Amino acid sequence: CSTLSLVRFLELGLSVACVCTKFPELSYVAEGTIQFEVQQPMIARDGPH
Amino acid sequence: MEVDIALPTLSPGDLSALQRCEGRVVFLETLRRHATLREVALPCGGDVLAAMAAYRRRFAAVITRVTPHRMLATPLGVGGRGQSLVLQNTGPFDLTNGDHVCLVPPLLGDECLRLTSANLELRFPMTLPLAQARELTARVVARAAETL
Repeated sequence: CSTLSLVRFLELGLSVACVCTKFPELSYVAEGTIQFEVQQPMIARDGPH
Repeated sequence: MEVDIALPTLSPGDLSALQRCEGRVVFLETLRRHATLREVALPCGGDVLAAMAAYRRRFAAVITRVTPHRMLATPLGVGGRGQSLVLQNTGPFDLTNGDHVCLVPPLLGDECLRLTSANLELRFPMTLPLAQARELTARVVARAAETL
């Protein structure tokens, strides 16, 4: 009898690629987003510009 | 709105003379706040008509405070009609009260400011009453039209 080889996703290498989330109400969502905001640094300049 | 004109290191014998320029107008090409002096520069005399035409594309600016570091100047007219200020009378004629003034390029190329500290000269124009600027412009355009 050939027993199956149970493999779980948490033990693989690709685990470190994506963060996973148990979201039980996913089928309930309309268009959902995420929001960002970044600030690029700026350097002073000795300039008539 | 006061524009800023920086300077290079000049001779102590020339800042004493340039400081005596506090009422002559300069002609800038753009109106950014900070600016240099090398940009505003004019050669010596020649082709009074060319300069007269250049006095319409570029807008004037009166200077009021000089410092061996920088130069504070006033954008003469772009948005203001009450900026009571002072400019010195570097014209040949004498201007009474209630006279509209006009900037005219200098004649003969005799009066300029050869700045040797940086090898560049600034030809500040002269201020005449309207009534005589009109006759001057008329005479010059007549003489120009004469030569075919």
